[PDB]
Amino acid sequence: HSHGLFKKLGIPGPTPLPFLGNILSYHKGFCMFDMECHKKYGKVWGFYDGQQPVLAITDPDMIKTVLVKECYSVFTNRRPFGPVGFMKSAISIAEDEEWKRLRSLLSPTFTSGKLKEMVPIIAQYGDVLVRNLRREAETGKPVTLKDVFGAYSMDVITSTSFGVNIDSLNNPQDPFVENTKKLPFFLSITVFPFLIPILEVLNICVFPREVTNFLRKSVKRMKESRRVDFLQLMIDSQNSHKALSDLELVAQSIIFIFAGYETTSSVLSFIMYELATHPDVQQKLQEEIDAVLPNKAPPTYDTVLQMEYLDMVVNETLRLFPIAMRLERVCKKDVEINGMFIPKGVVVMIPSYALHRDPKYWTEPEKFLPERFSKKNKDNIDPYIYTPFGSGPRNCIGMRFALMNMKLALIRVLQNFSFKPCKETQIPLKLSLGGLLQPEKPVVLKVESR
Amino acid sequence: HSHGLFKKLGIPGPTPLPFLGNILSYHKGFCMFDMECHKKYGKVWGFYDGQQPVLAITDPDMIKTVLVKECYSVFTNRRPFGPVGFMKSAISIAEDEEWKRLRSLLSPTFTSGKLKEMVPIIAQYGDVLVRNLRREAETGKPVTLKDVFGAYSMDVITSTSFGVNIDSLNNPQDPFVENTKKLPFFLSITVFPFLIPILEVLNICVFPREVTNFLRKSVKRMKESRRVDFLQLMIDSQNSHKALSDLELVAQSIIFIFAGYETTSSVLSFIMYELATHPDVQQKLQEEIDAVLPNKAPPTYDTVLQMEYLDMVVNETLRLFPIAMRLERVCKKDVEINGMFIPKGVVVMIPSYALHRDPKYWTEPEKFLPERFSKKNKDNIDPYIYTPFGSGPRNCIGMRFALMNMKLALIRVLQNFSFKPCKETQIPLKLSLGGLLQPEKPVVLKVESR
Ligand code: HEM
Ligand code: HEM
Ligand SMILES: CC(C)(C)OC(=O)N[C@@H](CS[C@@H](Cc1ccccc1)C(=O)NCCCc1cccnc1)Cc1ccccc1
Ligand SMILES: CC(C)(C)OC(=O)N[C@@H](CS[C@@H](Cc1ccccc1)C(=O)NCCCc1cccnc1)Cc1ccccc1
Repeated sequence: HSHGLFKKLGIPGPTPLPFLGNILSYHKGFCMFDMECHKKYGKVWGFYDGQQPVLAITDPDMIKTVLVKECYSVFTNRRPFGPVGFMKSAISIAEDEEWKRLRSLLSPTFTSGKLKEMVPIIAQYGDVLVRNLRREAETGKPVTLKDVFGAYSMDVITSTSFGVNIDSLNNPQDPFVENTKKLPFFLSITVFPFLIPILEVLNICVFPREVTNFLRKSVKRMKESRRVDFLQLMIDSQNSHKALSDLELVAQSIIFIFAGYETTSSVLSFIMYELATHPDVQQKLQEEIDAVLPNKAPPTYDTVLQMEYLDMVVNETLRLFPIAMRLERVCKKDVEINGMFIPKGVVVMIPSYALHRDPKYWTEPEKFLPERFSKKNKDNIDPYIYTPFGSGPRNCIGMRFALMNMKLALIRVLQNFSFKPCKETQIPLKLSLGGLLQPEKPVVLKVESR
Repeated sequence: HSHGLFKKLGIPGPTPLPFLGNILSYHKGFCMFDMECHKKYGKVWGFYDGQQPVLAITDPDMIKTVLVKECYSVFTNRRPFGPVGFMKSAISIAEDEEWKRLRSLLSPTFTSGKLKEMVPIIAQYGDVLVRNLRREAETGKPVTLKDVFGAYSMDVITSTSFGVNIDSLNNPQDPFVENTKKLPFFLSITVFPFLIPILEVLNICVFPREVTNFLRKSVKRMKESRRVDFLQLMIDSQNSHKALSDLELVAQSIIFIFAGYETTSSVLSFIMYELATHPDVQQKLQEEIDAVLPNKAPPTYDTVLQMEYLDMVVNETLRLFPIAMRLERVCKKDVEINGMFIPKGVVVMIPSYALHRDPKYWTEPEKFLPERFSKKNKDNIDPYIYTPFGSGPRNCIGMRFALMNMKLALIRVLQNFSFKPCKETQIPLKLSLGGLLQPEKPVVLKVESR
């Protein structure tokens, strides 16, 4: 019963168990599962998330066909998941013409011109991050990066998307911060996908109605009271053609809070762990920042893009830690791409974590070597093997904003502080075996003032 | 032979002559021909440009279906014309997926953010226009508007699209101005459409190879030597997906020189004729400009959009003089829209001039009444009866730039000069019976200094 698909197609893979499929192999998580399957089976393999067949591909030509060439026609939507409730209008969750409509209505929001207008706002809380770090640096005590970076990442969101100016580390009782931090169920949905329609008619949603109703009623207070923020850029858009609905506008805001707060703060903790365990990379980066920005000059939009070694450090960290881990597209038609037939309903998956650490494409893939992305070596990197933001029409729409936000934080922090490991700094860093790419133990480092 | 199409469909219209069709009725031009056909036949009618059937529509619901609803699927391209040569890659001439590709690659070029960056450049030559007008104002002599406005409109193009700073009125020998002013055949093509492929294989083009080869070799001098100009915004775009080709990039530049130089200068001459023949409209506009910009303050992007009466004067002039005169779409499939069958190959036409002067939609349509577009009355205007920039996915892509350019010129001119008619001022203004909406005799007015 649906477990003989890859058997008939002649595709290798682990033998699935009834009902469960291959989900028991997730005990070490999927990044360790994708690496093992990439070795035992080769270029392609197939497993089952319960009854859902998943076809993994690693050929760069075939990846380009799925992500770019046959996107609008075949591989348009991602794996369906629920219950979402009213959040079906989210751009990352929307499907077919509904997504292509929202992707068009939100594309001008992420241009370089709008991002350059957001830099003064993002740089404002970079100084707040330094002041909070200095209070932890002048008092000798190891700092938890996920708490000090999460406070910064939240500060950027509340202003760049709603204009609410809060010091999350010093103002927790503000209704916005208290609700945006709210903010076993999912492995059950993986094995019980026939219970998603039950939770939808029961009005259960993966987001608590506490936060959504607050954000829905907080946005209408901001909309009816009213710039440079994502909210105003979406209000001006509603003034495919059919304009952004009121409910759709709030659904996109919540998606921007999830990614911006948790991706930006988690990658910064990964970067600072690599910079602390490699003092040579941190010193060379601090020398480039001081050369471009002397006398601790404030970073601007142009000065950030001028730093090449900073971009090399960010790109190398995203290679070791691609937080998305996997890229997925649902096959909607019986299509044959690159001489391989893919039936309808099969979930095509790209193991980004496994491809980023593949020794056949990277020399010493486990080492932190920023020289891979130097201007002399960046050309020999396949853009479909290294996909930290995906690829194609449905790649990360906030790639430029996320890169600009993290670099503005790293510049202002490395201008004032040098980071060194502690005795309790878990070296080497072990990744969590859950559903999010995060360190097992939180990263703790010693912050010293320059 | 192809002259019995509207006869079979039951569509009224003038009886066509063999070979010629109804082109002999163009002796008074098409705007007088569209008005007469709108009266004798009613809401729809059909005539023949030689052997080419042309179906005219005036119903606002059916116009929306052609221009917006059934654009990408049916009414996508305009009437084919030649010989164009390498200019087939022009966005206004491109067809089907080629146009939709160029429309996407050039859409971010015309955003409000890029236009706001062009205002300091456009406002620079507004002062040049005042200095040249003052030299003609201090010496009492009637000024020809088409020569003083054409000098300004050319000055805006050479800078906003290539960065070349020239005073066209004072520097005619510059290779750019001398070539951009270079810059019976077409009625023959209308009756002889089977000679277009002959001129294409003979390498004859509607543009002289003198200018095109110069512009093609002048752009490559500018490209290989290198901001804020249309050229750089297109160079950054090439750095549908498949990037702007080198030849395609030059073809779009020539199209921008045609529209920007000749539309902007011709509408300004129409506006100043209406302001001179209506001193009350000119005084009220000069009072609004002085109220927003006291002490002859320079106009900015925000201060231009703040002037409502200035927008009312511009919109009313474009009603009396829609320079495009007609909107045309080629019917590519046998489609039935709004209960009317339209065969394949028929040219659907929207008589913008006739609709703008239709007494059934406008009270006293021949009078210059800017109060029609007031904020209290602008709501009762159908956006598919008043189409000075077209409508739908293939409307005027430079609408915002053209409106901002003309208003910046009117503000800086009306800040320093008051315009009064002369004895040789042809009142009332008679339109030319040619192919371009221009006054028969050039508009001459008296310029006095404030
Ligand atoms: C280090 C930071 C980030 C990384 C590495 C990252 C990575 C990714 C990846 C891999 C995808 C899927 C691409 C694909 O399926 O081909 C994605 C999608 C997306 N990302 Fe990000 N992201 C980051 C931060 C952000 C931020 C700050 C935003 C702010 C709005 C954002 C908004 C989105 C959206 C809306 C989508 C879905 C787009 C669509 O489905 O059309 N991401 N991101
Ligand atoms: C008073 C000034 C102008 C007026 C009234 C005007 C009007 C129009 C109209 C009526 C159309 C056809 C719309 C349709 O077929 O539905 C058009 C097309 C177009 N206009 Fe303008 N125009 C003006 C100036 C400009 C300027 C300054 C540019 C600068 C680039 C420009 C670029 C274009 C282009 C590229 C197209 C064709 C777009 C396409 O085919 O996709 N126009 N214009
Ligand atoms: C672990 C498990 C697979 C059981 O579960 C999920 O991880 N489930 C997701 C569902 S679909 C998601 C789209 C998306 C998927 C994968 C990677 C990026 C994006 C979505 O809709 N938004 C995500 C927010 C935007 C973002 C995040 C990270 C990087 N770039 C952008 C995740 C999800 C769903 C709903 C709300 C938040 C997160
Ligand atoms: C009088 C007659 C019909 C025999 O002839 C033409 O009038 N022929 C045109 C051909 S198609 C044109 C697209 C277009 C058509 C009509 C109105 C606007 C645009 C084109 O391609 N570009 C035009 C330049 C952009 C522009 C102009 C005016 C207003 N807004 C934008 C005109 C033409 C062709 C080639 C080069 C220049 C002009």
